[PDB]
Amino acid sequence: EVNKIIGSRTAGEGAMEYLIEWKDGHSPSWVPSSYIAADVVSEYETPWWTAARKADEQALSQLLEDRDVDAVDENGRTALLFVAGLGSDKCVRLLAEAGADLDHRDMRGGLTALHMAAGYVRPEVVEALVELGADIEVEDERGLTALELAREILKTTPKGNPMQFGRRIGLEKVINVLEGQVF
Amino acid sequence: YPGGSFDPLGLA
Ligand SMILES: [Cl-]
Repeated sequence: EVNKIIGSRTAGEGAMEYLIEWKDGHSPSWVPSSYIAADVVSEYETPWWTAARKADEQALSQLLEDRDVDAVDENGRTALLFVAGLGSDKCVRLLAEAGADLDHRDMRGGLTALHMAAGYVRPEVVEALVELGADIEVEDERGLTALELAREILKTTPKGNPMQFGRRIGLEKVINVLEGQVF
Repeated sequence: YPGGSFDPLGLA
């Protein structure tokens, strides 16, 4: 009686739940992802997690419809975290418009979009996030905010070194952006 | 951190 997945939503934590279209003709149900066959689930999710990684603006755009925008993988990441991490100002603003939860914390460390944009040193994204209204005071599972984490990474980057000198200017700008919110 | 190292995602 499983015809296809025609929707999704997250449940509890790191756990998907899908809307089922039955062939035999009854009402659509919601089911725990583990109730249905793996390769059914896979063909549904795989496009999303592919696009998220390639930070593909338009794929994401059409895949949006009945899918939950904050669909989470097994580590509690959503496509917003991946795209923040890759620097796609666009994919961030797209997912933002669609209604993605800016303050989402993953479960392998408590990280958020901002922590990722700061971590992978993504100044433009950090700007977009603050501007779209992300909460900059949110803390990761070490208590560190996004800002503190830039500070912490910066400290440990070799100072009089011509090779890591690029990241240096990078981290500074991240910090410029965020501090302009606190002070 | 392990140095400057930071790839919680896995992009390497
Ligand atoms: Cl950037």
